[PDB]
Amino acid sequence: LDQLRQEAEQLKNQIRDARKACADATLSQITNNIDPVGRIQMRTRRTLRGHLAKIYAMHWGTDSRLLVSASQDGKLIIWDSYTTNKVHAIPLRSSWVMTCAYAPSGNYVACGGLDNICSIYNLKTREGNVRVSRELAGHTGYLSCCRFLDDNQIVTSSGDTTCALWDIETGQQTTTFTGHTGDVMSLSLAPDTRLFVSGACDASAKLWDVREGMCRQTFTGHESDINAICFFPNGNAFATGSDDATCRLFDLRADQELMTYSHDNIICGITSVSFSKSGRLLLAGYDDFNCNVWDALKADRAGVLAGHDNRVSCLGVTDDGMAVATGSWDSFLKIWN
Amino acid sequence: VQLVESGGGLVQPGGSRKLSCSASGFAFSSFGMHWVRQAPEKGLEWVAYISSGSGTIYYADTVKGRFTISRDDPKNTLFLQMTSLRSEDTAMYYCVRSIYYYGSSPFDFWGQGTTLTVSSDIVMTQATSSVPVTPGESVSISCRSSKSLLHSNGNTYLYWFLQRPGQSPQLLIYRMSNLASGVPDRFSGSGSGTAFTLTISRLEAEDVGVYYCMQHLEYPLTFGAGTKLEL
Amino acid sequence: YALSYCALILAIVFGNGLVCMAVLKERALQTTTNYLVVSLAVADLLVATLVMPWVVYLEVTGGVWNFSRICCDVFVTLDVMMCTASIWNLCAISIDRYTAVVMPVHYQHGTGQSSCRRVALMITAVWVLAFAVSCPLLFGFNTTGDPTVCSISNPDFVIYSSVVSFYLPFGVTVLVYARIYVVLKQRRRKRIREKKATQMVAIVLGAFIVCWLPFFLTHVLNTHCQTCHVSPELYSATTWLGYVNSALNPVIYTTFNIEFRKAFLKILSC
Amino acid sequence: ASIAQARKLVEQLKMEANIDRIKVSKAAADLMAYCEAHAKEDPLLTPVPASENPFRE
Amino acid sequence: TLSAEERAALERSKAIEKNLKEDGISAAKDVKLLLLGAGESGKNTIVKQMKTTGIVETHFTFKNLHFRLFDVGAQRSERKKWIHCFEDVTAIIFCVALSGYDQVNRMHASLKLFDSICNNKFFIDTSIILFLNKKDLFGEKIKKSPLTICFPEYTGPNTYEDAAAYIQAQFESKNRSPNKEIYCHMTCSTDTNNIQVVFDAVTDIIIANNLRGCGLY
Ligand SMILES: C[C@H]1CO[C@@H](c2ccc(N)nc2)CN1C[C@H]1C[C@@H]1CCNC(=O)c1cc2ccccc2[nH]1
Repeated sequence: LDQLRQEAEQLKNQIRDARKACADATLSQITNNIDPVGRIQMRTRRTLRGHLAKIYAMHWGTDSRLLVSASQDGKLIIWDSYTTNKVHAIPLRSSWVMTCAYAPSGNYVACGGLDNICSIYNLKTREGNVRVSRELAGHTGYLSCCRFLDDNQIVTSSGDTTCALWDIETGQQTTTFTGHTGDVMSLSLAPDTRLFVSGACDASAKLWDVREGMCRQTFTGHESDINAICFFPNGNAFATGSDDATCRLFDLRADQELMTYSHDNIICGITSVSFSKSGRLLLAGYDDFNCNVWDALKADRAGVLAGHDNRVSCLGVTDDGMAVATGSWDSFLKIWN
Repeated sequence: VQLVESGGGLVQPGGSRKLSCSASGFAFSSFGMHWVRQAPEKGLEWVAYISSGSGTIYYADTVKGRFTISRDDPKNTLFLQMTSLRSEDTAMYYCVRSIYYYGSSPFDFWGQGTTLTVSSDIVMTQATSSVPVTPGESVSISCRSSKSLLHSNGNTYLYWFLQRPGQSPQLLIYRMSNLASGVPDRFSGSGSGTAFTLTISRLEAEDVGVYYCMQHLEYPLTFGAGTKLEL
Repeated sequence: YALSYCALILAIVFGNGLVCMAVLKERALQTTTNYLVVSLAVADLLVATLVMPWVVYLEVTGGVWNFSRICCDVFVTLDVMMCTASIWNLCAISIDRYTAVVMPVHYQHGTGQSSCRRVALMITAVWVLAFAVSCPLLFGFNTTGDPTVCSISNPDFVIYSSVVSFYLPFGVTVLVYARIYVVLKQRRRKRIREKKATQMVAIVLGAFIVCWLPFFLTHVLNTHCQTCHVSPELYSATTWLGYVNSALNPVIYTTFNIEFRKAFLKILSC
Repeated sequence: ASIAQARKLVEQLKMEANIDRIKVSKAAADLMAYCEAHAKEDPLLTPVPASENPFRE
Repeated sequence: TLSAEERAALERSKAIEKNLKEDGISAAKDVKLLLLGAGESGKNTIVKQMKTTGIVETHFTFKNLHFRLFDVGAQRSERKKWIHCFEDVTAIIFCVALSGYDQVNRMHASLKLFDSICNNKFFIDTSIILFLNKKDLFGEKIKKSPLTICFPEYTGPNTYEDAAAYIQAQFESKNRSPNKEIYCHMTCSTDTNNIQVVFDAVTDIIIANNLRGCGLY
């Protein structure tokens, strides 16, 4: 309705005025007095070889040693990052995986893609071989991201413009999250795991309540589709990555854009973004074959992680924040520290 | 998941034998397999080991050359060709599974074993023997090593096994701390370098048995004397 | 014109040494097809470093060998080895391109087990045939007059060396590239950039014949004829043609490849 | 869903608008306070000594 | 150096590496084709000739070549977000319904799709095996209704051969790259010979890729 559209615009204007009223200063302005972090030189400590196709997703285990990586050759390889040893090599039924998740307990590993099925794999089996514990079907679009709340329930975001909370035991969607106009491309679980945020192709990120089972806030500002999203370690803010070559920090409480991380020399799109343990550093993977380390409070490009021959598709930071691993389309998964 | 060993009976000292173990219910091809023998009125003793794919084979110094271990991946069968026999070779030969990756628990499942009768190294010791304990109170079992098991990586390769009377040994604790799957939370192992302690919070009826502390720092693998718990 | 040969020694080492480092730095150019070009660049660098300084010394001294006879024997052997290796590697590349066109499914995209086992076999075959041809000269088979001169003047050896070192591999190369042109024409006719393919095969064969044939033709008519006007300055001119071939070999084989072009522009950007 | 989706999105925006929001100054101060407080045990900020670096030669 | 368990774990890693390499060598020889039509373009007919949701894998062997045909017909979302999955596809098999020139415009939508796919930044060095299906129906459709209805300024006689040749010429347009080659072929109902022209197209594309890698193209 035209009246309801004018009401929606009036609410947006009221909202922007409410932010501007509470925006007495900016993040750049307030953090002008703090000492800027000195230039960071991170060396490639280890290179993980074995993949024979473009790596699309990787996720660190909670022990900060084991990590799983998904590639287009239809293989999930679980690496011992410390020794570069292969703990597992799981053949995939559909060799079109675009996301992979490692359970917080370290018992299960989930993957999916164009098959529209979030295949879950049990590692701790008595037979001693990794087998498909459950195949979660119901999404009508390509699966983009999946994240484990615990060993029982998993939240997944698909290309049908819908995020879905599943129960792995029963094997259907416990709760369905709808509202996105474009395809949802990313997920991020808050430290408390009470709320999660998802960025979609409609150039907007929406905050969702897991228990309630519907959206809470919607954050706009991006000029193009969002590819990645990640919460701030404290769990009150989150950063996003899009194709317009800009990272954008948003605050759950303020309900607005706080800072922009855009350099004029960068025009290529952003694939994946991640924070440090303290949250002072923001690491974003770009299509120019190198990841850039941004100061979360200065927006100054602190360092550049270069060495990959193709697009850096994914990167992950360990729970103890000891190292950073970046996976690229050159079938290599390098670890930086 | 089960292992069924075959071959045994009465054997002449000059004769030869071939013990075959049939593995079923699990992916035998990816599991390295050990042979552990137990002489009557004597603790466990490591005999031989063959890895997944038959790539690496190790033997104990007492059975080097005499015995020949082999595996058949297609039919999931493990063989132990005993060429020369002696009077001290009599024992209950157990076939044990062993999977080796980061976070794995080797020696988790043991076979039933077959009674065969015939007509330098890390000196793992306990110095405990029989320990009479009543059910209900806590239990402390001490094992000691002549060499420090705390390797530079940062884990101590110690393994506690529970052998209930008239039953195969069962893995309790692996790497001194981690409890095996199915083992209640009562059992808890501790130690530092050389001296190690296995502690049970409460003792029940099924806890009665013999406890063996095996090191896994380097082959040959050496078992303890065997601490017996009873009423 | 000893200074002219010194200019080449800089020309070759610049060209192939830039080609050699380019392949190792970029993983995109680590193809089994390109390993033949790397092998050719290695052979070309060995010519520039291990052989050419002897020719410069012999041009500045005024045609005299003041060193020991074994030094002349090892120089002659090394020169014949390095050159034979160059010609038969050009022949090995032509055979590789023939396999790529005629047998494309077993060739893959310059990778696989069948492509690697063929390239490695061919690279071995050229480097052992070069040794086989050059072996006798080191075993006191090069008959000469006074020890003051150092040259290959054994007609029984020279005729068979020239036959099995240049004329055979040249005849194989020309036949192979002639078969590549006709099969590409036949395939394009069966359908119903060939202009590039024709230009590349024409310039490679044209560069090879122009910069090697004159020497071996003068060497064979000198070694076997009743009377021939084989002037020494002509022998030096043919030697120079034989070595400017090696100098031109990397340029013609790499700089005309789009991947190598991008690579060289990236390397020289600094 | 035309009118049905129009009632869905206005109810969504009405509920979105009915929330209590904190000052950007207070928010940025909390973000700064967390950054500096937990900065000590952040191996990415400062190169950690090799002695306590698991990823090494 | 390494303990008994660390050595056994390394041996397991080496065994996995060997298995991965063997599986890689086995899968490297397979030819990968992306079937990409527009609704009733004759995707179901051609895939039936060669041989719930998600893409449909159709693998068939023909003359010592194992072709893998990917039929994306479930993902109704924006293409660009999953087009980058098929970087190393050998060829793109595009189907077009010739009979659907006037009835709906459907042909315009097919031209717009082909324009988008052919000029995609991911599909630059990838040849297109274009199939102009349902030419038998077009045979009588052209004799009833003129082609000018769909495409204006045709300025030609309304017969079978020339009309199909003009559509082919327009489809051969919107190709701004010199490395691409469109192997246009007109098929009707059932021929039992489309697998042969696909094989003939693929082996030509492989030869072209080999010569490009060598440096003759
Ligand atoms: C250029 C390579 C090309 O490759 C070599 C080759 C390879 C294979 C093969 N079968 N036969 C020959 C043949 N070299 C020819 C080159 C070594 C000789 C020149 C030696 N400088 C002299 O001291 C000298 C002065 C002088 C004056 C007059 C006449 C002769 C003279 N010579």
